[PDB]
Amino acid sequence: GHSYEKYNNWETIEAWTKQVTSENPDLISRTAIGTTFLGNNIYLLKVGKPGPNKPAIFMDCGFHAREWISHAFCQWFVREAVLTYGYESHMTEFLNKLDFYVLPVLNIDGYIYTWTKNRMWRKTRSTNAGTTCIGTDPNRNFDAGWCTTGASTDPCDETYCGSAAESEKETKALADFIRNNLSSIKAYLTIHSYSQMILYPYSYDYKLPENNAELNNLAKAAVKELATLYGTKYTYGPGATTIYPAAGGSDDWAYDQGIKYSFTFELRDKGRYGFILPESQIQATCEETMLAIKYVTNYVLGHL
Ligand SMILES: Nc1ncc(C[C@H](C[SeH])C(=O)O)cc1Cl
Ligand SMILES: C[As](C)(=O)[O-]
Ligand SMILES: [Zn+2]
Ligand SMILES: [Zn+2]
Ligand SMILES: [Zn+2]
Ligand SMILES: [Zn+2]
Ligand SMILES: [Zn+2]
Ligand SMILES: [Zn+2]
Repeated sequence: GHSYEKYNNWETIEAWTKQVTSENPDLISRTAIGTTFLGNNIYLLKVGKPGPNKPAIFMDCGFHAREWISHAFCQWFVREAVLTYGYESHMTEFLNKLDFYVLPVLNIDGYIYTWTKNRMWRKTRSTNAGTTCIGTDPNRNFDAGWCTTGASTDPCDETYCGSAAESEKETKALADFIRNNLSSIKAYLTIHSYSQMILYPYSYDYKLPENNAELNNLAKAAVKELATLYGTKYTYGPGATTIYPAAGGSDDWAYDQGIKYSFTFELRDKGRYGFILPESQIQATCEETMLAIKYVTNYVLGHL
């Protein structure tokens, strides 16, 4: 049984991607952008009413297997789109004028593993030459100062950068999709947990994006909007100085392709539950996070 207020296993999420598409054909289509190491289809939902030459926002969840609130959020975003389209002026305007690509779970193999074997798994489940240690950090696997800081060369480490940038099937598939849709994708949003932050480039070096001032102000206003609901306190800024320097992240990579609005969201909490955020917090976390995402979306829409 699928529920938006619980964590759902991969079989349930996959079935939900079919059913939500099936039930909302005027707003949702579903493709597979490739397959995982283990051969699972990486589903992608395109959310929006058809129209000509529509710009797009790309959002993924579930890079990191254990960050279950991420996967729940992408699902929540789709829930909102389908529930409030027609009733709420903003979301209606967004879906009429933009398309949202929502990739509910990037690292499916890892996610399955968190359900069957090890709740605290992070990485992919691919093999590494010369060791039995499994997996690559997908957010250290992009071609963005690849493997240079805040990433490990050791395949047994949690931030393992992999054998080469885009060595993972999942990261290759994501990058290929973005590269193939670059002239329409105006913003890239990647959802993680935890520590309550809105981060923007760069993380791979202590350097700042050309539109730093604009990103800073947007991130600040998004954090302010998020707090209006439950008072939840986020920090924000360039990744390297706001969370830690880390190379090979998808947001930095996306920004270096020319996607000017590129953010990583690190959802609740600040460590009390960490990755094991209880189900009772799914609704409040997603709701407040909707406010930030809708704020960013509205900004993007108003500054094309
Ligand atoms: N470019 C980036 N932008 C954000 C992050 C933070 C996440 C939080 Se889980 C991570 O460590 O991958 C990491 C990188 Cl490498
Ligand atoms: C606090 As963390 C390991 O999710 O960046
Ligand atoms: Zn209004
Ligand atoms: Zn993460
Ligand atoms: Zn995190
Ligand atoms: Zn970054
Ligand atoms: Zn709501
Ligand atoms: Zn303005």
